[PDB]
Amino acid sequence: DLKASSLRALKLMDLSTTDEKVIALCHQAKTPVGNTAAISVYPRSIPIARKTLKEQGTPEIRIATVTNFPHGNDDIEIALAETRAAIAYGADEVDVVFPYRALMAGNEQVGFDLVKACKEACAAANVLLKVIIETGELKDEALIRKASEISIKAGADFIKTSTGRVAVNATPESARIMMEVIRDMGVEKSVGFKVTGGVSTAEDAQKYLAIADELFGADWADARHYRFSASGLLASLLKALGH
Ligand SMILES: *C/C=C/c1ccc([N+](=O)[O-])cc1
Repeated sequence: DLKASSLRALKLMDLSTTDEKVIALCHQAKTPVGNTAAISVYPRSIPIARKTLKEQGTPEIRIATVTNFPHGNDDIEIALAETRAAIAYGADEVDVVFPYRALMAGNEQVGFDLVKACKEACAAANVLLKVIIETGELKDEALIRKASEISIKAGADFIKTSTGRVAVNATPESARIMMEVIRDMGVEKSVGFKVTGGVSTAEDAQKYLAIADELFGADWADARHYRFSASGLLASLLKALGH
């Protein structure tokens, strides 16, 4: 049932694209069939987004942002400072980029320490931390699993495929691998999964949700455990739903 999956996917979106653009994003998040789970903006845009969401009567739409982004550099102090600033701006959620090049160079420890430091900041402010591992740069299945594992161990609240800023973003395969790690680690209660990119259409979204359904059961993928972001996806979902 494409309509049923499209509605579910819509309510799982972190919708992402000046003040005019932020304000328009917020408006777009309030759709005729429901609200997206969140909007995603740069940290500096959080205050104006919060005001806009409030003014339009959608205060429960979450505000997510990005730090250590999009590079995934291995400077913990910079990543942490950015994350504290995101929090101070008013983020509900911070999507931090894992130091994936460092892991490809054999340094697992800095990924652990970077995620942990950011998680600690987030948790003290009741902010969720997503960790972007950049599956499209890691490429290798074992590296995708290791990055996922290190992120979970360090306290990620979500593991996320991609920044959306490299040539290769989510695929069904990388999504499967990452959700298999959640399952294999036994952390499906505490750790969500987010697809970024590779999900252009309603039909695509249905497939991604089906993976989660098959691994965890059909009730698992609520907004605390599953999110989507991709250019064009909202329009495709709305079209499936007749808008
Ligand atoms: C995973 C989040 C990616 C992303 C890209 C761009 C923006 N933005 O335009 O604010 C937010 C989040």
